[PDB]
Amino acid sequence: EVKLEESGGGLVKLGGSLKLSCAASGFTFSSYYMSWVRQTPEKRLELVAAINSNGGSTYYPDTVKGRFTISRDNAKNTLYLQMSSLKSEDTALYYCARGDYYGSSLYYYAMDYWGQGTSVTVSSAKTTPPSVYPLAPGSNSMVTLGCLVKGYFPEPVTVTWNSGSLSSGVHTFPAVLQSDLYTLSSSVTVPSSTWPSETVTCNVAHPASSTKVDKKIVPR
Amino acid sequence: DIVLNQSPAIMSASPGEKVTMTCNSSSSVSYMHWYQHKPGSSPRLLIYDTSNLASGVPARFSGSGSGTSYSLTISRMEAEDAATYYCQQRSSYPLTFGAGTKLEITRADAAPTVSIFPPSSEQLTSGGASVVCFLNNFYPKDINVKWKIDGSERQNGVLNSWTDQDSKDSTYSMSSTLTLTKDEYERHNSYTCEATHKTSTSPIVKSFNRNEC
Ligand SMILES: CC(C)(c1cc(I)c(O)c(I)c1)c1cc(I)c(O)c(I)c1
Repeated sequence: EVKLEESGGGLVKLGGSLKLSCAASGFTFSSYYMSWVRQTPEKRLELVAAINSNGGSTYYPDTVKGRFTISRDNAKNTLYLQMSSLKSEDTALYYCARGDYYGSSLYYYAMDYWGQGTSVTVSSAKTTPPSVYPLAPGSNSMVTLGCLVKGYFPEPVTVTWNSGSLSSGVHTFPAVLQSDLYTLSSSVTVPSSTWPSETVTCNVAHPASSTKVDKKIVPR
Repeated sequence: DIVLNQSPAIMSASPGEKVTMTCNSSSSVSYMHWYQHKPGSSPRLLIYDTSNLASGVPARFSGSGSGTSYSLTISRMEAEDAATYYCQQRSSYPLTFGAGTKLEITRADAAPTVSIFPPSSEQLTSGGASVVCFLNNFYPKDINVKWKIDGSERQNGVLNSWTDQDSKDSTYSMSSTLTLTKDEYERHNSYTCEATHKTSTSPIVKSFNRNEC
């Protein structure tokens, strides 16, 4: 059983700096080539850096070489990736996968085990707490409701209906970025007998701004 | 930098159907890799060295190709294989990945369920007004939604958003939000939402008025 866990991602302004981490578990960490791979918002994969067994040789693409530093601590089973002079194209989900074994008789240059990744955003936009708006029909046995989470930054954002007790019929649409602000919406479908005869609440949470709002869907 | 063009960008396949996706390179490469990426999970090594399957991979996946053209083949498609596949070259540094091919599941056509919502009283206090119109559960993905204010159409101020193919029914849900100003909202009466889909030759119309309720 193997495990890879990242940590350290967040929001930084243009030119800032960050230091990520990679928790190795379930294998001899001092025997494999470790590297970092990111995923641009447009769903593109790019190698950012790689390191060998010990802290010897390292590799950095030209698009990153000169400002990212990839170190490792075999004694502590940890992989690091210093990030400095972060530009806009640096925003992405950074992974840390495992490379070839130290002695494989021949290298494959493939990454067989990845991680869940740590999101990193590089922007001069100011953290804006979102505004939650209830979506109710204005005057079918099924009724659709929803709440509007407009104007917030940065990602991510979470939403649940009736404290997670409403899994079916829920739809959380990916946010849209326009003018340095995100906007998300989520709909829920329930039987007409349950609303407005009962209470349907929308649970929104914004870790970035550290805000959490509960909103009911009153008729009319 | 070695450009790896994956074609096509998106494509659908039905269970039991044969799926073949290519990945051509601008320069000759010695070998080619393949990874499977699914939302909610991390990337997964699928094929290494052209035609070598990784550990615990069903035999339906097969790799081929040499020179400047590598192909990934799936004997018979299944819902378990609906994801995005990336190819990686291993002949020159840095190691580059292709654009990616998105594979969706093909199911029976489904009509969308439209629902329009007027702006809430909370947003009208801040000088803003957003009209939302949901289109839930339909197939295929492509669908056109149109807005109308007092009959006239509006194309500026709309923000659409689709959802990844659902794992249960394998349908697509799409949202549309038309944002305006409080003054401009309180300046008209009829707010309509039209939905034109493959299963809907004529548009599904949902609307409301400010002079009701
Ligand atoms: C990025 C690359 C190609 C590499 C790493 C180091 I450090 C170098 O000094 C050189 I030149 C090249 C590499 C990535 C992976 I992933 C591996 O498993 C192996 I072996 C090498």
